[PDB]
Amino acid sequence: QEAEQLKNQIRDARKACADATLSQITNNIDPVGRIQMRTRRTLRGHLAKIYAMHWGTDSRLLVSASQDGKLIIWDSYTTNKVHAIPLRSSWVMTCAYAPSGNYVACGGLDNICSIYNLKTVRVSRELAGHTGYLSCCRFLDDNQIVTSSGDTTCALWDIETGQQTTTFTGHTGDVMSLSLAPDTRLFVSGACDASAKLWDVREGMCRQTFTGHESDINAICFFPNGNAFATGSDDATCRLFDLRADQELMTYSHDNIICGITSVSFSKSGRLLLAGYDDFNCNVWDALKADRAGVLAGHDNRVSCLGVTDDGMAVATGSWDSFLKIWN
Amino acid sequence: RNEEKAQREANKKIEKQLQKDKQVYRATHRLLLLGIFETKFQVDKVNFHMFDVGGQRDERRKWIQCFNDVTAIIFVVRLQEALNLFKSIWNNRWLRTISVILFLKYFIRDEFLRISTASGDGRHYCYPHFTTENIRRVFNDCRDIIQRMHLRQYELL
Amino acid sequence: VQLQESGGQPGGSLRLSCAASGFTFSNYKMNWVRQAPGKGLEWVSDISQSGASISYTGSVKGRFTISRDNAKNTLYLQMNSLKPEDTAVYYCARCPAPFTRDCFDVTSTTYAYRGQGTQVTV
Amino acid sequence: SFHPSSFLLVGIPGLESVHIWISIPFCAMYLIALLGNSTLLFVIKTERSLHEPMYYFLAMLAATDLVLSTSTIPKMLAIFWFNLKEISFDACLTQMFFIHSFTGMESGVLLAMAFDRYVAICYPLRYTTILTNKVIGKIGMAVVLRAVLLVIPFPFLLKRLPFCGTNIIPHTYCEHMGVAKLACADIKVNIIYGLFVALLIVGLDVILIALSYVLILRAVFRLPSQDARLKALSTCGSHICVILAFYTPAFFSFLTHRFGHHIPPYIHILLANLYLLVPPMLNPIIYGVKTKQIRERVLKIFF
Amino acid sequence: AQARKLVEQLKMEANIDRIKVSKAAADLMAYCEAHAKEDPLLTPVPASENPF
Ligand SMILES: CCCCCCCC(=O)O
Repeated sequence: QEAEQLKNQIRDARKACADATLSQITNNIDPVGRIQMRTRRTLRGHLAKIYAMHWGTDSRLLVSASQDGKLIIWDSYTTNKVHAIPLRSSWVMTCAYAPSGNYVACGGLDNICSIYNLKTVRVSRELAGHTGYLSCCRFLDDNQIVTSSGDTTCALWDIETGQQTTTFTGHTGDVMSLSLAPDTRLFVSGACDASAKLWDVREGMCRQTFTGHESDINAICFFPNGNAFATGSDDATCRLFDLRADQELMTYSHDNIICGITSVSFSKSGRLLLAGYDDFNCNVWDALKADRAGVLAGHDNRVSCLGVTDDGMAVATGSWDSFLKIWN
Repeated sequence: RNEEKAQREANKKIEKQLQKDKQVYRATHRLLLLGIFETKFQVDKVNFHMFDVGGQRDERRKWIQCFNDVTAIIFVVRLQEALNLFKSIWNNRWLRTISVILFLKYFIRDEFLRISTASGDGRHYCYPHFTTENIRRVFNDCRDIIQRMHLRQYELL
Repeated sequence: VQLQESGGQPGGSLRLSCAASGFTFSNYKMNWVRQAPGKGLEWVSDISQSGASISYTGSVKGRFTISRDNAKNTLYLQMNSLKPEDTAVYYCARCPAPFTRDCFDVTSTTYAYRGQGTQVTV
Repeated sequence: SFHPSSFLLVGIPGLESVHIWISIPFCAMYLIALLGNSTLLFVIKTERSLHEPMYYFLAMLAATDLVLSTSTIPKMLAIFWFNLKEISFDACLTQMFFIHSFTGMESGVLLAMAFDRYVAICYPLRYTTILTNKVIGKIGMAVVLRAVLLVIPFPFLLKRLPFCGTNIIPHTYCEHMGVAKLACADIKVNIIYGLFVALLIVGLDVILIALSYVLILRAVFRLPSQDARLKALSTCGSHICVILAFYTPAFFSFLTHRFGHHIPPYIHILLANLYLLVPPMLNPIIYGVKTKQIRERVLKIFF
Repeated sequence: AQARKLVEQLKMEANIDRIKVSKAAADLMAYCEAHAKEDPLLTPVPASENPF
């Protein structure tokens, strides 16, 4: 009764605040063109399918994680390897790079987050306390980290004490990914209940909830200015949302796309949006006007992870055939 | 000049170590007990690995795709729920070509084999058992599965 | 995603309807599940995207009929000669992913794509 | 010991008026063999999903066929087209040495493929720990070393016989006994040594190949399923047909050059040129095109 | 307990003082326009200066 009335009121307010679309205002901008990109590097050292990857702050080093139980640190300029770290548990599905560059993190089906130190490689900490498998983890600092788990919760930890500083709760499905804002004051989350949520790190409470998809949400990322975000789902669509307007603006889909979306990322200026799919290749979308402008197709299995440099000079894609490809 | 020499020397040792783990990875067979803990054992100079998942929720549609390269699935048997889960696993996209070792009389076996032989196009089978005998049974079914895979590879089946 | 269920002496007849909003009804596989008092959730009946393939549990095979209407995005369950052993709360579940032949977690507790249920006592 | 400057190859004896009509199919089959093996080697190398021991053995077989076919057909074509018959003394010895050595190498490669298939089918759970990279390297080294060490005495044996008189050899290419039969001395040592080498290599390989095929088909027929009873026959029949088409004319020539003189010569020369041309053309079709994972990867590149 | 929490959350989210969408789209458009001169994936950099 009360919940239905509140939902109806929120819907009416949402309809009232909307007067124009993103397509009508961007009907005069010049189109991007045909984006043609080719493979510049090929990194091949893993034995099983790759699950996650993260770039580095200097845009030259990156870390990769695979289901065979290994963490590999690369040098994309010379293709030479740097560090190879074996893991205690073979089922790892996330990895992260510290902004300073002297820490890495990983986690998976063991419901534990492990942090390793590179400037000694020996393990530094083993945070436990979740009830389900970890899906994502992002560093904020040398002593702060945010994680999301399969028990429908997110967490903010303190590495020095090894304890859980804050717990974010309210989702009704497995939380799949998280994305941290440039201001580091808030972040966003998506789960399997077909909804996304905005969390404030300082206070620790949910501020806004967005509901536009029809199935589970797989990937999420922030826009460069921090005033919007995009998310991909299992219904073969992508959607862009807004914070000051609090509603969806644009959707990206095609009539011949059936598979779901696994990864999502943005370009330097926000003009391009990269989406990895389950049909072995990934697409490029124009953010201002929803229109496909390029295809990266070199992998024999499904693309699982996607990243773009901090300088915007190259993109890196991992896959289930155990290869990492750099495109530019 | 010296930095590049050091970098190449560092990469060479990594490659030499990595080439050692591939032989260990291809010589072991993985299993999955579906009634995370890991148990490794050896039978007739053959390495075997088994994992059990019981620390997760009863929503398997997301963490079950991590086990798409396993050799076989050990299903321990309410009958209708087991049949429905068997049908759900049998028709998945990533776990499509996966054999199931049942551990349960002839009526139930026939009902399971009815859904087992409905589809598959001769890519996976079902091995029902009525229960140090279990390990031997699993060993025999694994040998049969790998032999059939090799037969398909060499164009003899 | 919203699913609303409505409707509901031994040997009688009854009919339940369920209306769906928020998603494309045509390309999803739908099903009826039941929860009896003293037991857990159970699977009752299934129906495909176009109604070509229909599946029933052995307990109610023959007595009950499940149908679907894509023009009005609603589905129906018709039960005849109901027995007192059929008193339970009926839910309408929806398969999580489109264009798929697998439906994993419809009988799980804390499922997200399931309605509120209607009580039937016979 | 008086070796002549060079020799003369006449080609097909008694069919010199139709030397151009006979050459019409030879060009086409050599052209097909020159393309299939190169395509197969390129596909095997460039892909990374085709890196298994079976494909390594197939690659060695393709290279062996490519080398075998290229040392005989161009000279035959020159004889048939431009009547270029003159050949030096040392080019004869090198040609004969290469032909025999690579015949032995092809036999060894076939034996290794049979062993690989036997271990794969009859020992499935131990296949990965038995055949590793070191074993493959050792097998290849053994094949090459055995062939080279067994065939190498032949030029020394042929360099000590005095050659007094004619130099015409009625063949298309230089053989061991075809050249040796023009010598002015007794050639008992050549007889015995060549017969011993051929028996030690070819028969020993053929027996093992037959045993492996019998064991494999016996194991296939014991399966409860009966859909493998027909495909196994349909593939093993083609394999055995190609194997026989390679092996039988070799024995025919090796035995006719020293025990049969009543057989007319033109058919002997025609049959001596079949085992050197047909398997190089028919091998990739039955091994590469017919197989599941190479045809679909070839059609994936061109389309 | 669950219903009360849901009602409280819905009440909290019903007052955020949102703004128009046409004003919130021009901001992103201007952001893209102002930074479009330094995006390498839009304007290809000279090959000499390209690290890869
Ligand atoms: C495996 C074949 C080795 C060469 C055979 C020699 C025949 C001959 O001496 O006439």
